[PDB]
Amino acid sequence: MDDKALLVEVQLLESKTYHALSNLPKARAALTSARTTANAIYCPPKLQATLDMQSGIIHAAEEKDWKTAYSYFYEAFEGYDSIDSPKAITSLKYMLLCKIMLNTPEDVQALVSGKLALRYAGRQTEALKCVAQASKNRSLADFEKALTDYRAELRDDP
Amino acid sequence: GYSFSLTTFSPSGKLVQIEYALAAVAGGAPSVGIKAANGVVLATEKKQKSILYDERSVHKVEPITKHIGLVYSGMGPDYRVLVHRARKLAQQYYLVYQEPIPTAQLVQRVASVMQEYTQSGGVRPFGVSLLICGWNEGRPYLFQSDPSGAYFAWKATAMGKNYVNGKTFLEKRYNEDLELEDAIHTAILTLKESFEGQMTEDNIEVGICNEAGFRRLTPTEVKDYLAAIA
Amino acid sequence: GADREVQRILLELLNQMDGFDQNVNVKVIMATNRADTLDPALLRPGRLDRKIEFPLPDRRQKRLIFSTITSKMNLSEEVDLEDYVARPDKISGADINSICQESGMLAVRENRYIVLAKDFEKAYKTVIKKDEQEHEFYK
Amino acid sequence: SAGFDRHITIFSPEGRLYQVEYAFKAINQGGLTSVAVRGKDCAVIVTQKKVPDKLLDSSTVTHLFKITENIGCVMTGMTADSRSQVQRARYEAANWKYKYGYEIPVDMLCKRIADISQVYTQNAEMRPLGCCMILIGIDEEQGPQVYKCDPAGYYCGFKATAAGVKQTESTSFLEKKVKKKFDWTFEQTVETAITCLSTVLSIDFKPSEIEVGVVTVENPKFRILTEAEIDAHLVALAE
Amino acid sequence: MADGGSERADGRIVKMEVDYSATVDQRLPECAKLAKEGRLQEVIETLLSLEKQTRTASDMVSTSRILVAVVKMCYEAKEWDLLNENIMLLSKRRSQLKQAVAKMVQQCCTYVEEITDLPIKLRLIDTLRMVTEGKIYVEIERARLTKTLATIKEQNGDVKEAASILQELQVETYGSMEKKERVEFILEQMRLCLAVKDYIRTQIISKKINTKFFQEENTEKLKLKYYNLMIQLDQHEGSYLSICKHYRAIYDTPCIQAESEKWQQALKSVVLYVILAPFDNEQSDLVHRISGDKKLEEIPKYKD
Amino acid sequence: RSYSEIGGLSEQIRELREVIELPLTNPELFQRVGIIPP
Repeated sequence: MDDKALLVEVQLLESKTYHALSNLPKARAALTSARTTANAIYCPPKLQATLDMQSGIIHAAEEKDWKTAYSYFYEAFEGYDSIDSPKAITSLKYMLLCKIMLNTPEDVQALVSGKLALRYAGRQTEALKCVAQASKNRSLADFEKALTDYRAELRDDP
Repeated sequence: GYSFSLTTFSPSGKLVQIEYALAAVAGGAPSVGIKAANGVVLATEKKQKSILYDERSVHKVEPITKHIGLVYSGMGPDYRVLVHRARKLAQQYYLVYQEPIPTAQLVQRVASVMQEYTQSGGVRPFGVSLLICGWNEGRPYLFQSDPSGAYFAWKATAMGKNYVNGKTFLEKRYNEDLELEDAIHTAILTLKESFEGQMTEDNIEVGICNEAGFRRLTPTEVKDYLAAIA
Repeated sequence: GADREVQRILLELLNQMDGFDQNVNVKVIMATNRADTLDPALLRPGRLDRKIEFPLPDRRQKRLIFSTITSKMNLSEEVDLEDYVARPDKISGADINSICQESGMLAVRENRYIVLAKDFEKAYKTVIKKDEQEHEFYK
Repeated sequence: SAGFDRHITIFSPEGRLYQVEYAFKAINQGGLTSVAVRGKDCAVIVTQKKVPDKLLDSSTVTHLFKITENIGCVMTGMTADSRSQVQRARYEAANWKYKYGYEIPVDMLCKRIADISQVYTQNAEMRPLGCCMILIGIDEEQGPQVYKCDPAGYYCGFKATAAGVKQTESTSFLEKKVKKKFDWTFEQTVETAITCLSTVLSIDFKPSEIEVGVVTVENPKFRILTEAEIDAHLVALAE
Repeated sequence: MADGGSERADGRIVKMEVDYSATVDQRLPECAKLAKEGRLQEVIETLLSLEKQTRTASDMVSTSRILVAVVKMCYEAKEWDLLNENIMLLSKRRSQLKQAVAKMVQQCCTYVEEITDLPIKLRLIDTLRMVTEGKIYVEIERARLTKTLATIKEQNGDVKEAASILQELQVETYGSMEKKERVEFILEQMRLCLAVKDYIRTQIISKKINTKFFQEENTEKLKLKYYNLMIQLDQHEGSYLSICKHYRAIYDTPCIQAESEKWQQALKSVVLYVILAPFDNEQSDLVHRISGDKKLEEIPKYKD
Repeated sequence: RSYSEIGGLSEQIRELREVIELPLTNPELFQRVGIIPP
């Protein structure tokens, strides 16, 4: 049929489940198919933001490139602004995580100083900030203490 | 070698000068026209080169009659010329038959006068293209006319600069059915698709064609629509 | 006469490109485009095969280009590139590099060692000039 | 491209009437400049007068014309063409007053001149008459009004404008001033205009070097300013 | 005219030393009428200069006869405003204005080091405002530098004082004719910035310091003495090697001076880097170079 | 095997100087700014 919106949604769900089961190439292919179908037809903003979030997650997981994953996360976050706080906060967390693992801890501060983040400032922001600092001083222990303090921070992703 | 005089034929195809006038039309201000279920909407970008210019001075959507709007793309002076001509024709028809000009007749008369300038001689053809609203007999109408003298009949279109993107977005979004307000939202969206710089109550002109007569929207209403997302 | 020489050149090129089995996987890249004058002879599978588009840097790409170019910069730490990234208007990569260069020159002009935000704003305004003449007709 | 489409008023690939384009360069050919401004309850025109030879009746050399008792005009570009356009404008104003029974609003007159120019550019066998025109007037319930034409047939209303060789710099300076918040009282308007012209030209002109013409709501009559009054304004501007 | 202006001034000096308030607006009209004339330009420039000298007399009477520096601002406004009518293409009468400003500064130094901080501050501010467009001829903005040096001395180089001096003399861009004294005053800029207690902004200024070249070996050695100062200005900012570089630079002077101690101090400075200088190839070469100096071994510390 | 032969050179001794010699002396300044000198 022609309900291309639902087709895109189911394509994204397929990609998410494939990644959860860890079949990366199949998740990537399903994501690309979803992107093509979305580009074919009209898409609301939440759908586009979710698709971009999934794309960024996949791009990070493959680990091949990070800047692209970072940008995809940023777009998903900006879109989720004002509409999906639950998704926006997670997107900000991924922003911080990708930036930290980009061996560029310093700029993390600027990100949490961004006006948009301030409204979303919360426990997770400081958790990521202290983790980034620990990485900055290059102490295995600093890292461990931070991990111990924020179990919830570690729960989401391996 | 040819493509200088509007008289001679190409050694194969068709006159060129008319095509060049069409090209001049293409490189003009964006314009958008949506035929809603119960009305028509016309929108156009109106940006001045600086803040000195007065935005309430010259308009780009004008009422030809109580129920026939009109927007243009391309050169301006030609737009003034043929808007004057169209008003004259509508009045002549009303005098003769004592009834408002049905839109299709106005469109074809305007097309005839427009093609009149493409005949031989030094008289260069119009470098503008026109979109006409209209709500006679109980159903909205939306026509397009061009220097060639042909007149189409769109359901929803966009002309001027970056018209390809507007057309793509239109066929993506507008399905068949909307009211005047949703049509307006779609139209302003389409303009934004290619519009440059932040849109304001003064950057763009919007007009509607209902069952109360064609009417241009005041800055307050267009600001209100510009607000509320979209 | 003297007009068919270019056609002779193009035909020689087509013959060499397709020609014979002298393959040695000698790849060819063409970066002159807006392909309407391109002969279908030198446009076909077996001929130049992969057609790849290079659109205007869009949103989520202007940010990547800005970050990449500004990587090595004094970075006053007060200019938010997000303002330009999310801002409207179409700007190509050459223009973005020019904007950064001119912001740096504006900063150095006032003996300012680290480029500051107003310098970036001035550079952005300067680089955006559109037609810059128009004639108030052609709309 | 250029080389064939450069002799007659016919279209070119990437539609471009080159002749009308050249008309504007002709306008600049005069070697003069002018600036108009619109105040709260007044409108002012300023131009620079250049008498090169003493053997010349300075009075007879002028660029401010009185189109009608209330509507004033300033011309720029080729002199003879400007005079012809001025005469046409006077004719049209008279005809309007005769036919419809009230003084022609400034905008309508500007529109008429623009239409004449357009019809000239469309059909061949008439030069585009390369002179640019600025009109100032007072419109009841609308306040002061400034309008500008061009040989191409395009026209528009302005809050402040320039014409001539230094058009771009003058308009940039005027925009800089206007984005600032001013009341623009009569004295303020004249000071602004003269300052803009001086700064663009960097001349600090003497009172015989420029002409000024102002129309005010209190006295809608378009009055050409006299040397004593302009000198007083200039010294006051110097403070 | 020349005779008219001369007689007017030389006769009305006595007539105006009695009147104080209404006196000024009697030469104001004749000053205006003289300025409006342009027959001679050069000679009328001299007449206007004489008129401005009489204005300076009005000013020193104002400082003395009546409240100190209470009407000088009015004089400056008058000679900035009435000027406009005859500064055609910003020329001529501006030259006369600065010719008068020469005497203005000649007396403003006396005002500054004679009168208290308030009137001199006001007078310096007014003359500076008068010379904002005035380029650095020999002292135009150097007057500003001297005034700010006075201020920093008075309040003892506040952080805002250091900022003011450094910005004022950074305004001294490549527009000062006197390169030599320009060097001599970028010296004071370096001194102030180093006194800022940063070593970082000190490095920033050290940029333009290095932009200066050949501060040494200059004729008559005065710049060389200035060289000493800048060579002396080099400090911890200069690494433990650079210190030996500039110490060797300064070591040229004491041998000329044959000083009993400070020359010994210079030799000790150029020899003591070694302990501060980490070992390397170039350090070895330069220690070999310095080694073997008879004047050096005179100190037992060399043997140690 | 004359500094000023055109009379008034303020325009010449100004932007031209500031864009000709400034990039000729201290490449460290610009490379630290990260901008290639004009």
